[PDB]
Amino acid sequence: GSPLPVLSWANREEVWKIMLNKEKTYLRDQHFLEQHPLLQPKMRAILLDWLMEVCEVYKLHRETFYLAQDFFDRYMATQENVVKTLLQLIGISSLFIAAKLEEIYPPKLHQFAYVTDGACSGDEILTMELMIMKALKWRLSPLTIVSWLNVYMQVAYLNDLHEVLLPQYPQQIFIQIAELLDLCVLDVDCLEFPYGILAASALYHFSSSELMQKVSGYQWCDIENCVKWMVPFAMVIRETGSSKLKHFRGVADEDAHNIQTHRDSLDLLDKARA
Amino acid sequence: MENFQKVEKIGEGTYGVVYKARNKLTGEVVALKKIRLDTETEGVPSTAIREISLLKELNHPNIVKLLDVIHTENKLYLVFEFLHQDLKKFMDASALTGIPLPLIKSYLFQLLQGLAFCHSHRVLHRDLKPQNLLINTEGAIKLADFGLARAFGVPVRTYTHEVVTLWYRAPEILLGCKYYSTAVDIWSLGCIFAEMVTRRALFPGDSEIDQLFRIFRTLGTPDEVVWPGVTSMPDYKPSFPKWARQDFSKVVPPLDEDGRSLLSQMLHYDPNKRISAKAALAHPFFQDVTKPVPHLRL
Ligand SMILES: C[C@@H](NC(=O)O[C@@H]1CC[C@H](c2cc(NC(=O)c3cnccn3)n[nH]2)C1)C1CC1
Repeated sequence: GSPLPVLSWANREEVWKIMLNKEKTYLRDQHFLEQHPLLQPKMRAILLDWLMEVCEVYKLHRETFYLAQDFFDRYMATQENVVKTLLQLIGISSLFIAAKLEEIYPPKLHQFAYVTDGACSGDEILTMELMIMKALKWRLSPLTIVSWLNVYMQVAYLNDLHEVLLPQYPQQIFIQIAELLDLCVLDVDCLEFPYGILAASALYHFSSSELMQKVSGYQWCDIENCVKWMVPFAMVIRETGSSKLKHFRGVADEDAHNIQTHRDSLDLLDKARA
Repeated sequence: MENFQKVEKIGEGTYGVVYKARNKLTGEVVALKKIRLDTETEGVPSTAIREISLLKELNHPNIVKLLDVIHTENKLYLVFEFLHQDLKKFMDASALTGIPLPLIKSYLFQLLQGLAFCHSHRVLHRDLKPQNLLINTEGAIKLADFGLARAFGVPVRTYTHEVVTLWYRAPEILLGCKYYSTAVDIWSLGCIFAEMVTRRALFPGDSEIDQLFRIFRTLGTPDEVVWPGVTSMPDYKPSFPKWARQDFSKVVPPLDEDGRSLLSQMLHYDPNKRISAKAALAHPFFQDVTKPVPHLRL
């Protein structure tokens, strides 16, 4: 079912169905690392975690990080036999493409080379960005994990005016649910579940099945498998508590929740799988 | 890149040049947007990455098709469907005789169909002007040049300010609104609608303040009743002169009653009240061009 209200600018069922049909064009494979026998699932987590730190340093949006994550996973599904030293180049080039797509004033190319501490030249990044975009058939507009959370938070706080395009919801609980998703995205097994299911399951853990279904459209049976998998990650966040909303220099406070943050999530990811 | 023979240069922008080309085997003509990557310090331009990814998911009869993306010799070739004229030159060629009213209606109907498709796919065009609307020899008109376009989220966040060419720029942009979405494209289309009718630009300003005052002199100086929140906008001033709204029988003399009504709703000041592309298609101005489909109520 569709959780969107009536839309003045289109058939609500049409918009939602385009969004749903989008997730059929955009395939993911939780086992794509079997195409690269020399890689481990932990290397992906360390790379993604590094990209998250890079985003916070340059105050890049959460959407930019998750585009880079999605570009990375989908590009790997098209490739074979990749080694450790090529990972930092593929990641940072994914982030380069992502920043150019999403930021009003993205960082320059040499800054993306600068953060690799010289392991990636600007010319290497430009070569890699073309390889990535060509191998992805220039399909560079997925509905990221975090984009679904954005939808779910609007619907949860829909007034009677039913205005769905002007953002309105507490920034504090948004960044708390994003924190659970940032952890789960480090585990490659998350790709078993569609991005919209992943975001709805994180929201459920911070509220209820009734709110989850109201704002996501999915029934409890659709997300039960995801929720049971997210179980260890959710409790790790609960044991340590949730983070506070930050202020960023030069960032309007009504956009402050949209900036990617970084925390020591790798040790918390290790405090699971048991 | 071998079967294509460049035939004529047709355009030039910041990141590339557009050529008409012709396949020597099939006789098929296309438009080539060439991007020399050797000159680009930031790699593939953001505007090119955006346009390609957007158009690969926007397949519609009233949107100029992206056919192929070819990378060769430090260059990037975007291969497009070819159309032989833009609406700007068609309006100038028609300036003495006028575009016939059934053709204005058909062109506007098609433009609203293409815009409605963009908006349902959560894409803003943000640069609708007659030079970006292409026509063929079979009565079709199509949206083109998506280099300034942007996908919007549900809900949106703050996007690039001061978008849209000046004459077609909505008043909420000129007044510095923090958020915007689909209403900016409808305003541009309403400006273009009136321009087809009068063969003159509706609001030909030479600065941001001159543009806003040209709008005010025609549609009246807006206030809180007609546009809630207008007096709280960053570029609003209490010192704006008070002009009275002009009768549309003088703004668009040739337009009949249904046309005047549709134009008024496309030029509503309040972006929340401005008619949507989908609703405009249902307007009685097109009641003869289209018939409604039955609607399930479930
Ligand atoms: C320069 C263009 N920039 C752009 O981005 O256009 C897209 C890429 C190329 C596509 C295209 C252009 C075209 N023909 C003409 O423009 C033309 C031909 N003869 C006379 C007058 N005009 N057919 N198809 C769409 C703007 C017109 C939109």
